Amino acid sequence: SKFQQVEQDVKAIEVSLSARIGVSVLDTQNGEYWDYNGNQRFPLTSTFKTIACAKLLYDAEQGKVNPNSTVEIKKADLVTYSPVIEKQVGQAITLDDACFATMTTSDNTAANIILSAVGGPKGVTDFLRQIGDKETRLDRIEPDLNEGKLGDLRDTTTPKAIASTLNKFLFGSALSEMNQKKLESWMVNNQVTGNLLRSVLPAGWNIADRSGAGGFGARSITAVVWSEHQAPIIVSIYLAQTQASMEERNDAIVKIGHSIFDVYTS
Amino acid sequence: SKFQQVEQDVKAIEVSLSARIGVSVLDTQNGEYWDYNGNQRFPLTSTFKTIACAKLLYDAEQGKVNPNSTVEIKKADLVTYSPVIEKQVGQAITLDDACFATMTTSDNTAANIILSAVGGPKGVTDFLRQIGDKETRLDRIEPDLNEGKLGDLRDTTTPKAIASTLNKFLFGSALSEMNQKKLESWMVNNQVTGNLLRSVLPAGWNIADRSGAGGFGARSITAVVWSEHQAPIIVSIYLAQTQASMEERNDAIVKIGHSIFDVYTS
Repeated sequence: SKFQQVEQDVKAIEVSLSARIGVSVLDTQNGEYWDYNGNQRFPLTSTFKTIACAKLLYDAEQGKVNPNSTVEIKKADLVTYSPVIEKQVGQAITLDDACFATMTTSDNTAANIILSAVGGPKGVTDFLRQIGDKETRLDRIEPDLNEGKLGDLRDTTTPKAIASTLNKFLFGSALSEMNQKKLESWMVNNQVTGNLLRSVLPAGWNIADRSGAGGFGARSITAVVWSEHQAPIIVSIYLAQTQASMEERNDAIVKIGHSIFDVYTS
Repeated sequence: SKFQQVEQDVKAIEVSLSARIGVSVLDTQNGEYWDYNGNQRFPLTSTFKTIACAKLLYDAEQGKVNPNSTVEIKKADLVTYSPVIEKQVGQAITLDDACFATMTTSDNTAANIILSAVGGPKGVTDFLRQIGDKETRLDRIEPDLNEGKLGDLRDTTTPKAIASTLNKFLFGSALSEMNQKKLESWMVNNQVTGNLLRSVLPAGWNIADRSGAGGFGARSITAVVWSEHQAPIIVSIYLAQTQASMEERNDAIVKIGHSIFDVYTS
């Protein structure tokens, strides 16, 4: 009812882009929550990277791996779109650095590194199960995980499932406060999402975010927004199976974000 | 020779993406300059926005229009991807604000506003002619200027021509120092290009940039980079007529940028 307008904006976009669109919104202050197609499956694309760097930090707390330990970059390890790591062939990087890279620029080689240090796609999925995400699953590394094929279960989440997961990572007790704060910073210091929700963020609000794009037009973001008076709100927006232009898909996300934000500013 | 490697990276990309790629690089300290297909035509897409906000500032210096004067946003004026302006239907905006918006987020409605206050696509083209750009031309407003059709002359530049234009705007005398500094800031405070040259910028270097995407896979950036020891270098990269994914096109730009940057750091 509160989110009626959001719903109409979503329905319009779903028509104009001939797409599948999924949205979920969690208000942490009270326990209000809203979804459109919140149970449908969409490809994670790069929205997954949050989960693997939350694993790294968790697994470090348990003493199973050192984030100041360095991996060595070989030319043949490189995949499409690795700005940070392609500058460093024949140098070593701290996993800590590699998470900074993949969370802030979405460097894909850096993501593959992080994945190898936390038990692969199966490690990430097991982890999700242990915090009580029952839907989200990683199955492949970069770049094939972006394939985004219809009816393919691999590398998918639901808007609601990942919104809950992100809720628990940042505000639940799975992680130490310091490590929650680190993960927050990675997401707050994201450099590659100014064209999405940040571009419609109310003045003075904060935002921690992670976005995704891939195949058959998949486009998504998962974000936390908060402010002096507004307790954390978790937003999860996934598009898929569209031929819209990236620009059209980005436009869809900032319209939906603005409606969502409007709910909480009037 | 110095740029041999850059050239090989460009040739590779041109093959892998089955694309037309154009590059131009101006070193302002000495007068060195380099291009690949630097005379070929490519669509401006959003790389044009710089020219129209340089017009606004120039035309203000001449007393022909006030940048603290406000236009009124009507719902029916809105075009695809206008984050700032869609937040403000039934409010007024200073042209100054509208340039900030279109230069920092690439809001398209804001660009159309700026265009209407500087004599339209014909005003922009006349202006380019008067600073001695003979190739660059704007012919349409948003969004049709992004059409990027083969052999279409409208809304095109050459890598070299726009690189020279940007050179003159920032470092020539067409504009007052204060207004050069304003235009610099608009470009320095660009929020929507972290995934391009910024993601491979050498530590401590500065960057002022404006990027573009549109039709039949057009992708471009025009940027100035400088530092304590490195005098301004102007970079102009244009891709066109490709079916590559946005991610592939972004990857192409950061590879080429890194080669270019490498020239000047070893």
